[PDB]
Amino acid sequence: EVKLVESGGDLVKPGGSLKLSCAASGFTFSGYGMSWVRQTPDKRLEWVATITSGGTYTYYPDSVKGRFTISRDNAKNTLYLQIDSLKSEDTAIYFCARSLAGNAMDYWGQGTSVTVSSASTKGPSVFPLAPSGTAALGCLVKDYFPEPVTVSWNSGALTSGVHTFPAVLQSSGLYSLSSVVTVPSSSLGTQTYICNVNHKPSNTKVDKKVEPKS
Amino acid sequence: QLLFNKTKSVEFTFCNDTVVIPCFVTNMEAQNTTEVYVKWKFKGRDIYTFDGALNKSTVPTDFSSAKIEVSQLLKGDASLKMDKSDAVSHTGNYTCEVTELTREGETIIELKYRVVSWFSPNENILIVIFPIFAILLFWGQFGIKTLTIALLVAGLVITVIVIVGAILFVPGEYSLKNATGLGLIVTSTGILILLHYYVFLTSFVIAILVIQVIAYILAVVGLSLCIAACIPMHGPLLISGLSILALAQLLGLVYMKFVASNQ
Amino acid sequence: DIVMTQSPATLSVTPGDRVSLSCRASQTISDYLHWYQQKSHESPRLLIKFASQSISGIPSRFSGSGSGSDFTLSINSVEPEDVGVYYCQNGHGFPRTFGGGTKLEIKRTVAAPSVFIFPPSDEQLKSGTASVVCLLNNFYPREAKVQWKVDNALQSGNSQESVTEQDSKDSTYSLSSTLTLSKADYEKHKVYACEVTHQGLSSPVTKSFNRGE
Ligand SMILES: *[C@@H]1O[C@H](CO)[C@@H](O)[C@H](O)[C@H]1NC(C)=O
Ligand SMILES: *[C@@H]1O[C@H](CO)[C@@H](O)[C@H](O)[C@H]1NC(C)=O
Ligand SMILES: *[C@@H]1O[C@H](CO)[C@@H](O)[C@H](O)[C@H]1NC(C)=O
Ligand SMILES: *[C@@H]1O[C@H](CO)[C@@H](O)[C@H](O)[C@H]1NC(C)=O
Repeated sequence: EVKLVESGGDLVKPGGSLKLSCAASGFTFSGYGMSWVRQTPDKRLEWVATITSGGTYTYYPDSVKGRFTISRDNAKNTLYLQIDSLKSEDTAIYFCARSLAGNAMDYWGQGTSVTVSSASTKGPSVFPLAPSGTAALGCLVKDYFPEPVTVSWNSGALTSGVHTFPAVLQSSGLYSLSSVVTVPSSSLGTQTYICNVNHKPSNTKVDKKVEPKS
Repeated sequence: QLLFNKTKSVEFTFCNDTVVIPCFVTNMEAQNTTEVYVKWKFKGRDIYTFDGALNKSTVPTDFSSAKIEVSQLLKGDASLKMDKSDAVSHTGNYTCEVTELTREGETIIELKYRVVSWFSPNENILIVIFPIFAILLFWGQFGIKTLTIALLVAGLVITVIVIVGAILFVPGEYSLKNATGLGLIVTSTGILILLHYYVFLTSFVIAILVIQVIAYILAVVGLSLCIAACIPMHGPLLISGLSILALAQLLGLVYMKFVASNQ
Repeated sequence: DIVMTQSPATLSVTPGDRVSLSCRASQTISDYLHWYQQKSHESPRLLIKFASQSISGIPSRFSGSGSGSDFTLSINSVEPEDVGVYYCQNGHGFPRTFGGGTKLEIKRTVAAPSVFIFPPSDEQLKSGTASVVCLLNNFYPREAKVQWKVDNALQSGNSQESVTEQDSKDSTYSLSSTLTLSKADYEKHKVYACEVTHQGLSSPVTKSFNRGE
């Protein structure tokens, strides 16, 4: 079909700057208007930018005081948003979207996470939740900042029966999160269960062999 | 907010086969029809919609003929085209709504209709009275010259087919009723040319006759223009010929009024 | 700076039921009004454009209505898949404002939680901390109590709940409670207990264990 891909989200210091990229696929990129919409952690949606098919003309809300600059490389099938002088208020998920008239956005990307904190990133410690007809096992991704961490199972082979929890803000101002999965108890020993924690801002990838304890 | 080339109203006539309602966006910024949506409204109804994204033109059953030229849309041309039959039944205040990504605009144009059927009031009141005055005058020469049978034989018919010609012509909005009415008229005046040279010469007859012929074929080849299509801007020739034929007839009445008196 | 206001804020419907979501603009925007839905862990997808126009591959059960100021997204025969957040967005006026969002919860039959307990990893213990985890899996309704008992001495202020969003197949919830102690505290006691009370449990269910048994 159509597919849109944002990247470039990160933890940044306040006042810093990020350049977001959006890879368009499965249509005439240079044929359509494109837009940027962010989603605050309060889960509200805010249109931040819009470019014409031709890249000549751009549009923004007065909300973001001319800090965002949209562009598009029609050759590379890439839409761009330069976000400058970042503030805590800019922490959000950024979506690119294919725009029709009335700025009806009929395709959205998966999103990229921008976080703006005075805090520096601390990577998660990952611990096994060992199991003891159906067994349940998981991962304790503890003490990490900022958000979020992504958890696949067995490289993302294991999706059926997986509950990756909403992270919770602790007393320390670090995050804690568990990812669990219920599997047949028959399988253990005769099947490997690995827990793939990626925390991008701290360049932390743990691949935790989740094992019944000796 | 979009701005337009403001147009108060437009008038169309019976002969306006295809009707055009103007809508011009002066500050259009779009670079593909995908970005654009046009909605034409009449009397609170959506009567034409162009979705750029799908290029789906959609119209009601009451306006099945309506269109805009997609080609010109991105230039600012959102003007509406419809056939005569749809337009006639729907005269009012048309509204054009044009929408881009982040700017929109709309503007209002009143569609007005006027009837000036075939010829303009003054023109179609001339080419009826000159070839009635003309024959009325011939009757004077006929009455004075009598006090042939042939001349009176062909005399009653001429008055009849001018009276027929000049009421076949003047009703309606450019019929073949009118086309034939006027043809009967010019052919009536075209047998009058013969019935005026049916006296019996002086040096005064060969004049009035030759100039009557001149002005006559000027008035027939002066009509060969006009018979084709409504709003013919070729009226003066048709009127002028019939003028000289009226006046030639007038020379006729009075020069003979002089003879039948003075030996 | 037009304002888009949706109503209701939240919503609980029984599948196979019809539902109307309202959206109100602070000024006339004709039929220029769009509707999207967002299922948790997905991004928005367009349902309706220009008040009423359905999109390709949208279930036949959604359609939009209204014009001027007041609008209505109608779901005729809602499904447990339709759990999510619905946003209206004005196509006219500046800027392209979105609505506050309507959360649509699905109602179902009461379901008892599968309850599991996880003693701490020795790895973390050597690290100097012990975390005991308690899972309640696939239950309804969302509300559930959890108490932490250490040698039957009921614990307060050292636990943290987290609730999964509603499933879009089985319309259930899941819940983790993390009990956090130091290595020292943990090694001073024997019995570690999770006490689960939920609507669909005739008696509070306890999962417990003896330290390293
Ligand atoms: C608009 O998009 C189409 C997609 O097929 C493209 O081929 C066309 O040339 C583009 N631009 C214009 C102004 O038509
Ligand atoms: C009718 O024909 C005339 C010919 O010049 C034109 O100017 C007029 O705009 C046409 N259409 C309408 C809608 O009036
Ligand atoms: C869409 O566009 C093409 C040219 O771009 C046009 O010729 C075609 O008829 C349009 N499609 C429909 C369904 O009218
Ligand atoms: C259209 O509106 C104008 C004023 O905006 C008014 O004078 C006119 O009578 C209206 N209707 C028609 C049929 O022209």
